[PDB]
Amino acid sequence: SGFRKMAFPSGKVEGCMVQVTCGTTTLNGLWLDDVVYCPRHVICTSEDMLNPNYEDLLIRKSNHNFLVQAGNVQLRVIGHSMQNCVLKLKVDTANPKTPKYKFVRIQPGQTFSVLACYNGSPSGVYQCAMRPNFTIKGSFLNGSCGSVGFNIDYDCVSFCYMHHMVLPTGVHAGTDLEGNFYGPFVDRQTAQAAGTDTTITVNVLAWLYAAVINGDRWFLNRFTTTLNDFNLVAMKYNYEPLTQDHVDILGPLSAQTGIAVLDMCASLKELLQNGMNGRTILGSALLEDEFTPFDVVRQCS
Amino acid sequence: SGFRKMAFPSGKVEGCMVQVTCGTTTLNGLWLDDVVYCPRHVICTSEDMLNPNYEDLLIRKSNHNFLVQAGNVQLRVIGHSMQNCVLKLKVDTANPKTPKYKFVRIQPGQTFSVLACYNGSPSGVYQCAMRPNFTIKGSFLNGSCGSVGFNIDYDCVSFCYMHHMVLPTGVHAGTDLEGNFYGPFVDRQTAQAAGTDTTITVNVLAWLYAAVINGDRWFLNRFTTTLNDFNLVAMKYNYEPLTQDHVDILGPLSAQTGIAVLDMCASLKELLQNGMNGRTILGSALLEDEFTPFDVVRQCS
Ligand SMILES: CC(C)(C)[C@H](NC(=O)C(F)(F)F)C(=O)N1C[C@H]2[C@@H]([C@H]1C(=O)N[C@H](C=N)C[C@@H]1CCNC1=O)C2(C)C
Ligand SMILES: CC(C)(C)[C@H](NC(=O)C(F)(F)F)C(=O)N1C[C@H]2[C@@H]([C@H]1C(=O)N[C@H](C=N)C[C@@H]1CCNC1=O)C2(C)C
Repeated sequence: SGFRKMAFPSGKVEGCMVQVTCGTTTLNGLWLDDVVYCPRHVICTSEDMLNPNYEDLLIRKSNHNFLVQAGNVQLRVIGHSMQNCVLKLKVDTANPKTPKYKFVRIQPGQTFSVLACYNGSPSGVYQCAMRPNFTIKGSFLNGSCGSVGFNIDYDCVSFCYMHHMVLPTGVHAGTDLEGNFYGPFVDRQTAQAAGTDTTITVNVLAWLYAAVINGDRWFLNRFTTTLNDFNLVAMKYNYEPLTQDHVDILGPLSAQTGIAVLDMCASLKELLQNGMNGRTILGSALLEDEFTPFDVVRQCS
Repeated sequence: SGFRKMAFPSGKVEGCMVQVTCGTTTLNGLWLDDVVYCPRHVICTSEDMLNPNYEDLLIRKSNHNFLVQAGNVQLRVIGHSMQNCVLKLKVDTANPKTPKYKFVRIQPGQTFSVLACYNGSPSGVYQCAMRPNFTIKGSFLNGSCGSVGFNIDYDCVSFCYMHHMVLPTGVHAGTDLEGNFYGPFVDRQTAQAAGTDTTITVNVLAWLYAAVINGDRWFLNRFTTTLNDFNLVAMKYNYEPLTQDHVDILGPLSAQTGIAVLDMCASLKELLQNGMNGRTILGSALLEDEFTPFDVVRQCS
């Protein structure tokens, strides 16, 4: 009953958050087994950000130039390397709170929980989504670098994101846990374009399905639409084109509500062209696109 | 950078979640020290909900009629009592994961994080607020009874809420950790009125202050307003009347943005009478009222 944008329980991730201090720069790290992961720009000063040569910058750094603080217990650094944009600091002591984990590169449109670490410690948790421009609309202040995005399958944590930078628009960019940036972004202080931020169409349909389950039906229309004609009005409104795969993913919601996928797309076409006229759907006046169909299925059962 | 409705890290609360099974009814409990707290309606069947005499119902129950499951370790019940609407089950083993905690009755308008326990285990976390009608707009399915609301001050957990029922409107009602319901609600299956759900005015002003800090200023107007004249247009739009205390709480945001409180109320008056004209503030077309001024201060520093 009721629909909320809830995140996974961050208990398994809080036990892996550490502080990495290189010189005067500090940020958060991920302590899994005997390796600490953090953005490689921790080794840069206020000047190096404009044009950093991370290879030349890391060469002048040694193992002892890294302060890894886990609450109060310091970790001895026995090795370091650079995998793309992530810094892998091998420590002596393995984390006893290491959960079952794996690394995964998340596709645009998929959601994940973010443990935002303000003021040098786990401070908040929220649910967000990977936008088509490979940016996220989150909440990151100074000291939030190293904040990780993750998903939890029963007992396994799927770490997928690590925050690095904020675009001049205010949106955020980051990498996966193997160092590769999501999008055409590079860890360097310079004006970078994000690109057109289209709307995840399959997530919007999943949110409309969640509205029917929760009682809101005013938007249910008396029309239908084909797949190509819906995509015609989709490109005009900066919506991603719907594919037959997206129809298959929305399978369980169509069978649970008795509303076919193409009928739901027909309704969505009317909301784009006519607006909501001030009305609300699930307490919002905007088509929400931060709910994957798997998130709706999880919460509605 | 960026504004999100983030919740506190639920790591300290997950270690206190247990399953309480009385007969065929199961729900979640709060294992603090050697006491387990849960809604007292766990002892009711499907029929007792219509007209329960909890005293007569609890008399026919003994210590062994309560299955307290903490993951896999069962807890031996050595005592039980009824404090208003909460069931205090004294167990033999004290919870080793018991954090520094205390109980607090939250005032309407204040926010707190909720660890929603779907399917018999901690499943999600979200931030919500106590509405003026003492209800909350959350996400609670069957088996969510026993889900707790809490706030975290550095190391101390302030447990303030426990979910019990859902109103026929879909909104949720609950009690504090001493058993007293928030509002005129009673644990009994019968049509109960929630009352007029006014808008927390001080929270809306705090959200507008957060919009100025984040760059959105289109709503900043060129007028001012007194306190009594703003309350005149406040009652018309189902907004709570602003008091001089509310002005004092908004102190830090006015001194940080250089915008006086009465000037911010002047802007808010224009949004109520003219709407947003389809525009957005912090990515929303509705005046958000689930951010206390302390939440904005926490996230904007
Ligand atoms: C806009 C800015 C000029 C700051 C820059 N932006 C671009 O370079 C862009 F234009 F490409 F975005 C940027 O983000 N950084 C500068 C530099 C990293 C990152 C950075 O130091 N960030 C802060 C470090 N703790 C955390 C931020 C600050 C506020 N809130 C946060 O979370 C790197 C790209 C290597
Ligand atoms: C609407 C209903 C008739 C169900 C009733 N409502 C009213 O009695 C009211 F009209 F007062 F609201 C109600 O909530 N309950 C019946 C009964 C308790 C509660 C209840 O058994 N709840 C479920 C138990 N696990 C969890 C719910 C179900 C869906 N999602 C949830 O979270 C008590 C008031 C003692």
